[PDB]
Amino acid sequence: ALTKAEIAERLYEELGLNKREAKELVELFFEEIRQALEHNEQVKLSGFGNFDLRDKRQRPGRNPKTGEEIPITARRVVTFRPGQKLKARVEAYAGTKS
DNA sequence: AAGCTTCCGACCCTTTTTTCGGACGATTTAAAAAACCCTTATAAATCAGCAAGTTACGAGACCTCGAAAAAAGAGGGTTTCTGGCGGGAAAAACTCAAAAAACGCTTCGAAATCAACCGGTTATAGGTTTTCGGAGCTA
Repeated sequence: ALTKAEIAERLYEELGLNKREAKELVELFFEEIRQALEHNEQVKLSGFGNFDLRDKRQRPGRNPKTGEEIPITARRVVTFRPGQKLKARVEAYAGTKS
């Protein structure tokens, strides 16, 4: 996978900023994004998809391997909407399903 | 013959060196004064241990003044440590702008989903061991 260690490496390589502080830079950006959504502060991005929080309603659930049914409680969960610029970048590649 | 300049003699005054005289000290010599010796039988001192009464010399204490040593106070200076202010460069906010990029309209039909539980994936927090950089060092 792509890893924030690999971001720290890329940031050293391409910008030249030392990896020690680069790792803290990425992890702080990755922490403040969490702080925003944790506060229910919708995070809104352009040139990139963005971060919404959806209040899901009561839904039927199951044990898929037994067929037992369990209710799914209403909940607020984060939902990220890819943008058309990102979709256009991602639409086609390689030759196998993902 | 006259004027200028330079020696020379006469003198005036004070300081520096030498000589002489006088005074004082020290030593020597002589003269004067105090003292020593020789005659004494009789009177007074010698002394033995201890008691009873007294004190001349020593010790303790304090004062007094003066001086000496130490401590403090003063002044001269140099070295350095810090603070304030001023100046140039970089950063980042501030101002100005375009071009994307998102959002909405607006989706009926296609995913997304959660739930519990198994096995499996793997990013990486954390720790462990080690090159690179710099310490300067030395002429």
